[PDB]
Amino acid sequence: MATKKVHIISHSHWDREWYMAYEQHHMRLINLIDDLLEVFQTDPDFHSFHLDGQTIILDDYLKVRPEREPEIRQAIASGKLRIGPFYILQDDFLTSSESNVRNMLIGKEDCDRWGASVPLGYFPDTFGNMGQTPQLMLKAGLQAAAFGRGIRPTGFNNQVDTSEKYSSQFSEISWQGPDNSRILGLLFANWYSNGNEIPTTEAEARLFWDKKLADAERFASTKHLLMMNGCDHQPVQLDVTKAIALANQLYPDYEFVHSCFEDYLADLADDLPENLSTVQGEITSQETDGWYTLANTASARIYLKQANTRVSRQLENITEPLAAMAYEVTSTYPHDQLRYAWKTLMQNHPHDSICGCSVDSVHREMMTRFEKAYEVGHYLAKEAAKQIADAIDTRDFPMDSQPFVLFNTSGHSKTSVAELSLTWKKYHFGQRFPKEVYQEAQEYLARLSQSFQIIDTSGQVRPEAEILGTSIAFDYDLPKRSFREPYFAIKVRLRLPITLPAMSWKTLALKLGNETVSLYDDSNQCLENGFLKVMIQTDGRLTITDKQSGLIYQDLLRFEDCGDIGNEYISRQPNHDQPFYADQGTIKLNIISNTAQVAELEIQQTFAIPISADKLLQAEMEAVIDITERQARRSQEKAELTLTTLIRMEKNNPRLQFTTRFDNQMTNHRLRVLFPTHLKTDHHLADSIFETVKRPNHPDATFWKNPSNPQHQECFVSLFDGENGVTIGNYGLNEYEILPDTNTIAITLLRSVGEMGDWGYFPTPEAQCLGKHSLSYSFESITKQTQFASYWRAQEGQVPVITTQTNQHEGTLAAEYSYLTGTNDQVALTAFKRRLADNALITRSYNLSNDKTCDFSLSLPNYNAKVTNLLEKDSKQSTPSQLGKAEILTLAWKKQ
Amino acid sequence: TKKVHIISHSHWDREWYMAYEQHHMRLINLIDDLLEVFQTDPDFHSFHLDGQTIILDDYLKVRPEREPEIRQAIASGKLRIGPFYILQDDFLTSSESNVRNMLIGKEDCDRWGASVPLGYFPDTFGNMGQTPQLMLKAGLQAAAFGRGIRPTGFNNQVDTSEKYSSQFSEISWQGPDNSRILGLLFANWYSNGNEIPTTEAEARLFWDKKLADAERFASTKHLLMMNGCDHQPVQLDVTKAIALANQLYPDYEFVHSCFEDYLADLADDLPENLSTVQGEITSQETDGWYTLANTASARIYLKQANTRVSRQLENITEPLAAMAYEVTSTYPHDQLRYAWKTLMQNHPHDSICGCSVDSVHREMMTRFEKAYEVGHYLAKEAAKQIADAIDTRDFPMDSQPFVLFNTSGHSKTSVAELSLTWKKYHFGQRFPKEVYQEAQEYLARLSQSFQIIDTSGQVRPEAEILGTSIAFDYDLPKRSFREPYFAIKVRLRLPITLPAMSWKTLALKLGNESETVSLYDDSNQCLENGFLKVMIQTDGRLTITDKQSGLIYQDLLRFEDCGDIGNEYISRQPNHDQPFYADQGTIKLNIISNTAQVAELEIQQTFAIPISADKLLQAEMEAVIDITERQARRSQEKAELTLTTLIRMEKNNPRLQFTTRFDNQMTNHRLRVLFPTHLKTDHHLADSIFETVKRPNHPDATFWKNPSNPQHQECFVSLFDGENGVTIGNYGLNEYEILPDTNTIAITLLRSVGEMGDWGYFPTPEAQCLGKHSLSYSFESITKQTQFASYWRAQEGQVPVITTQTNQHEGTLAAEYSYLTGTNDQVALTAFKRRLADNALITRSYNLSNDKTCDFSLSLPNYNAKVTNLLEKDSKQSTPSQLGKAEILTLAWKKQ
Ligand SMILES: O[C@H]1[C@H]2[C@H](O)CCCN2C[C@H]1O
Ligand SMILES: O[C@H]1[C@H]2[C@H](O)CCCN2C[C@H]1O
Ligand SMILES: [Zn+2]
Ligand SMILES: [Zn+2]
Repeated sequence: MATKKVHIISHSHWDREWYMAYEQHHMRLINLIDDLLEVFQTDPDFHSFHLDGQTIILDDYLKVRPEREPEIRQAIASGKLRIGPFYILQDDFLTSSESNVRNMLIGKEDCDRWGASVPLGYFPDTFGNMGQTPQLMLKAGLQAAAFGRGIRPTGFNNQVDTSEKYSSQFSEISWQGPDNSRILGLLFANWYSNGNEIPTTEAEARLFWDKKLADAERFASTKHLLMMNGCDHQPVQLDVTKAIALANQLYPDYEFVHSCFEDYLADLADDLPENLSTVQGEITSQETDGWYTLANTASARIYLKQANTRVSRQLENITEPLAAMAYEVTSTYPHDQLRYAWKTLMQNHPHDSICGCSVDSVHREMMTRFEKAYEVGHYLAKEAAKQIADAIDTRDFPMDSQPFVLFNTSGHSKTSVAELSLTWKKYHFGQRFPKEVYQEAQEYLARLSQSFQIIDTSGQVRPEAEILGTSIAFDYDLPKRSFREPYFAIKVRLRLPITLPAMSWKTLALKLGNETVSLYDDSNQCLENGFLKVMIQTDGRLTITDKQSGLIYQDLLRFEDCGDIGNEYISRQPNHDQPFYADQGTIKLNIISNTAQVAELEIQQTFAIPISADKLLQAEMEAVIDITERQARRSQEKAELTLTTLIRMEKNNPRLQFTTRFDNQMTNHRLRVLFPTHLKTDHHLADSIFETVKRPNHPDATFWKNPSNPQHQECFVSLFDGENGVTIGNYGLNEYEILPDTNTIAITLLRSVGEMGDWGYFPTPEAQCLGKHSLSYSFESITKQTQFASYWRAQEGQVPVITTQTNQHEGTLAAEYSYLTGTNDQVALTAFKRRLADNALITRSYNLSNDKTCDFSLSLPNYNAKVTNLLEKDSKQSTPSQLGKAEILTLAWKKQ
Repeated sequence: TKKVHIISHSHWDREWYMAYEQHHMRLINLIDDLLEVFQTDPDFHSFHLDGQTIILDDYLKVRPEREPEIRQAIASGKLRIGPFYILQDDFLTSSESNVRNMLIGKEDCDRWGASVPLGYFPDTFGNMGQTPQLMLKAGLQAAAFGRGIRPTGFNNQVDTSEKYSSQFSEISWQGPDNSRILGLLFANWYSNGNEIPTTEAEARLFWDKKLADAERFASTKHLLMMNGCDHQPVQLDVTKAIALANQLYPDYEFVHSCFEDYLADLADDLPENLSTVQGEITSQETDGWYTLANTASARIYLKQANTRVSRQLENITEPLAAMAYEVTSTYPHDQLRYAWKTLMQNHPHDSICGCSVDSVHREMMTRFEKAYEVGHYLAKEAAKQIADAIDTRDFPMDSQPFVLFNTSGHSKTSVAELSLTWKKYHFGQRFPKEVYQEAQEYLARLSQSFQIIDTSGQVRPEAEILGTSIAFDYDLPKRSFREPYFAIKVRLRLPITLPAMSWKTLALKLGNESETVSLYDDSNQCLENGFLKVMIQTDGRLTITDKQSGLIYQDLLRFEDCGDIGNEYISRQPNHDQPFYADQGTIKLNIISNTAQVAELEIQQTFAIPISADKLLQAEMEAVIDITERQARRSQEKAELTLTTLIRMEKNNPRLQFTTRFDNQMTNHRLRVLFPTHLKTDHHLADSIFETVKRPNHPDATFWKNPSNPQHQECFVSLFDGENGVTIGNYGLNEYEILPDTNTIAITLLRSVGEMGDWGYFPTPEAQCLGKHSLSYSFESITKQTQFASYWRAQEGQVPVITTQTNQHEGTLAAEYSYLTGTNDQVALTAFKRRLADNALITRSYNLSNDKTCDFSLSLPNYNAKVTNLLEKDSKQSTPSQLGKAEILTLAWKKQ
């Protein structure tokens, strides 16, 4: 008799931490799971509960109630708890590429431990969805994803629009990625609360269902209607069975059933039509007014994004590759510790956490977690490096010298001027008064008449090296098999120009021995190497001439300070807000260093800016006035802000490095650095999750009302006209904007606000980011031939050369070694790790281009590869010789 | 003829000179090595795991799949665990904390299936006088410890004059209640047997000394060789070393042993000839430089935080949940265990002492916040659960009921500071601005005055309405979605006396709108109530007259700033250091409030102090110069420091409250507040662990070389001449000193230093405690008749009145109820909780006097008591009617 099937999926959308401290949310999670296990006993008809796609919920429950593991396990075995397949619900754009994979890796592992998994990608609330979601789902064994933002459902009764890229006829779509992967897209057309708090009395039930059924039927491509029975931190509906029974009694034409996503997916498999509308690539709310995309979360609490970048690089690009190589020597690899580090890092990856859009105490807690994960990574990295160095045959170095090993742990050649600190001698305390040992060390340094030099395996001096100084520093060793050993160390501080092949080490040595145009021209205020001529203008901005293309760019590196009367989600400049520019202040130049190899120049600007917003903003936040209606302005009172930017140019390096430093003592404002390119193109390229995504330089004027168009980036953003362009790299600076009049790249360096935003008034004075800041970003001028290299440089430039010391000894390893070969500028390396099951060396690479294929020729000598999925499960598929556009390739290498 | 017990161990400081995770990873290596050596060397007897069960939790957080292996190793005796959870600082943790360490430790040990029957205090900086009672009433007949007892040979005659010298390495330790335990002194430190050699020449050199070192103090033929040290790796070849020792010494029987076997052998052979040590062991008979007592003022913010969480759990969360159980039949055991483990992760000595590096203490702050929020959530729940079940129908429907709780063990008299929600204007589906405008209109229209009423509808005239406002707030219902609203808030102060562990229900209502002499006289500059006349001098110091005894104290409340060129363990005032005094600067008075019930007055002093230490300090720290040799001095450059002290006097309160506020921007200094008493007495009384310990006002002139004598306190310190005295209360201000020439009580408010100290140079810039501070402390003038009341006042004053609102409803509970009776001034209440096994209500009380017995009449209506030990296990013993001197009594109450 019934022609519709109404699926009721009981769920709770459980943001780990948000408007309250984690523990406040945590204790309410205990109540939820408690109510669930109790209801599973009292009401046998209660079908299942969907645990928000995140396995961390189970961990968080057991941390309080570990003795309830068997009851949890049984509930999962019978299907009453529906778990996974992710560990946390991330922000896509603000976590690293690898982090998006490791969320699935760890989630799957947790699911395997429990014995079940929901086969649905879960992005119910994500502030924009990465373009690579289809490939990431498929290659993690998932055929569908559910999401809530950025697609406007148009009626079935209205004719479709082909001009509108981000509209869909039905609540079900076909999502295609840049690599041509396709998945089922499941859109919460009526939000994930459409079936929240179903009534149990007739009159209320009728009013509820008359609306809800019509709202669902309007968008559904099939007879299966999706009713989501929950909301944010919603307690479980304990009388849902009775509510379903009433619904069935009132609407004989509708089959109301307590359901789960797996069953809903299976019913859609039978009845889904062939005319589903297609969505292409990233979904970032392009076709909206642009005021509620929440993209400004990218610049909320930038210090968080910086910490996240620090730890992500540490785990992905230092610790894992080092431990991956050390395995060849130790036959062991720290899986448990790495899992502990990744879990700790990813507790910062739920969207309200990483987005910086929670309360003050939440973000203070994240900082602790960042520190904890980093320390673990850092311990493991130092261990791996010593293990490798200890196995190197270092006997080409005379007894008078102190060997040390440098590592490039990135996937392309690394050319830099390495900044090093080496221990030359150790003066052990033993049983003596430390002051007397200190005096010995001082006396040694005073007797010293020789100069330090660096030598290679063939006894040749590296004349390019520069010794900066010697000093005495307390230090200590912590042996594996005995007590701590304190000592005063003679330390030699030096810089070393070096080019290290991809995934390589080279051993050199420090010794005593006997013992070119500077990059900066002092009379001309000019930095110049083989690639660039950088003139420092009297106002402090830069005129950069590319010495190979010939193109001149004036007025680069402009600092802009604007009011911000918004919140942690959304930036708003006040009415008739005029920018303050640092170049209009007082400018001082300072040479930090200047040689033929490296020059470091400081540009200091002092300019007065408003100290805060005026007294009106406080009244406007307290009353929860929408940010678009606010009449508050910047205060009339001003204070001097001093910006120092250190410019590092290196001799053989096309990438120009900047570090901008200041003490922020001002509230409700935003600081950006600007690079006007004036390049002739209507699009730009941005570093996204496993892709260089093409975006228009103008937002869509049909829909867009926000004067601003902030966008997300990982390591770089770029403009290219077909022959020439500019790549701006960053480190934890995830918000950029393109200013279309001039094609200016604007990088957000600081955003200070005083409140969370969203549903209420939640004061967050710490969101003002008072205190010292230091932001790193770079400029590179590009041609067709260097475009891709500029991309990997911005990526791998985030990772320092690693250094470790060891003595003269026999070893099984060569002094100079490349772990891999066959690198392509167009192929990025993001993972170099080992697999838990059998210790296979897992690599992951992706095509830096969305347009065209390239040759793939990655090779690890002594190893054979086979293709795996993102979760490191072998597939039958054979190793490709080429990457498809936007292909992500994961490989397991086994020692031959 | 001699038996040498080799106990392998590692002294594992959870976090110290490195970040926790750095130590954590090395712990994984320790346990890995142990499990491995259990498999490869069958002769390896056991390993003593530093007396702390947290080690096992920490290991399993990284390697959870190794739980079976751990359990097997524990079952066979190869791992010796517990009996504590952590190794605390005795003095710097709460009284209850010292019990809970054993409670949780026991629970952990019971779960694992074995326990070492030895209290473990290997490195504690001072041992609490109540150690024997605490050990016996926890099922322990012995404690091991390392500090504060000087062993004199059996060759030298035993000196009766020296309280803290022992003839042997074994003592009888006698508590203030006459409890005796076996004291096991590490006479040669817990490293005496570290790194035993495996070669003949080294072994003989080693054992000739070590055996003679032990034989010199051993009362029996049993020699204690502790095979380990701080963070010592396990000695993998110890079996070999023990076999070599046996081949070399036919006269000696070297065995790989454990503490249990060692104690069992001791019980046989111990002579009745052992020295007795009485009370606390704090290194009273040393030079006084290496007591490490100044750990009490290292990073005072930590101690404040610890106090906040300690009061939250002990005196708010548990007392409310214990009562709420009557209604819900449930009590949050798991949540509380989680709260306590989190809190106690901050209780290892190097943690709470603030003698670690900066990152360790940043992590502690997160842990404090986490523990606090769990407790705070549970308290608000319990209060709500109770209030929701009170019969509140006696109040009119146009009124707003609220319940006030006193959760302390005595009568609480204060002026409660309250903020009540009068009306809720819910957001519903409207724009917040419209709803806000409604709330503003209500207040604009409002013509009546707010009043407080009791059950009989009678107005409380002493209540003062301070003001009304609009504030965003929200409710989080148990069974539905969040509910935002704008609340009309009434801010008011309410004088009230609540009996011990009781509640009272009042109500807020509107109604129609004397004869009051204000507490402060603006002409006299005088604060005056029934108890004290407080004259503020022109220099800002205080002249307080006790209106009862007639005694006058001049020049009270002096602020003294001194140099500190020491470290986190030890304070050192530079050579010829001349203190700067706030009264010698610029003084300002500001009235904050002044009524018949309450007066709040602010004394502001602005004075110039040195901004730092001179440049020589840096050199001295770097070279690791001992603090007693440092020639560093305060800098010549000074800055202005502004202290604001808020004095609060209440009409019926004899205790005068102070809150000193300032922004610390100067380094290497100490700030104290002094109370000169000039009382004729040679001893003082300090709040210690379950005791009011008697201490001399003078350090021991025979031994003491340190110009200072800093001591530890919990909630108060007091001077009494036999008829009159002074009690100074504090909140997290755990360091005090008595200045003997004037009998001045000095409370340390700030101690700022730049390094950790101990075995090397570890810079700790955050130990300078830069930023905003707020320190709370109290003054009471006492007589014989009010002495003990001042102690529980200072204890219970740390705990606020709890407030919770509820609507008009029927209910099982009375509107006004006392949960206990039979309170006595001499009897403190420290625990009011429930017991896991059967939800029996657990009370703990102690005698506030070490001298005299007192009547004990504690009674819980509807309940019957039986005596338990500290760990809540029933004994056959019957409920005493008197408390013995310094007795701690734990009771379990069941409903009748
Ligand atoms: O994550 C929370 C919130 C985001 O912070 C902003 C948009 C709405 N979301 C609902 C909550 O789950
Ligand atoms: O706790 C460490 C340290 C203390 O912090 C101070 C002196 C004794 N040391 C032993 C170590 O374990
Ligand atoms: Zn969310
Ligand atoms: Zn220690």
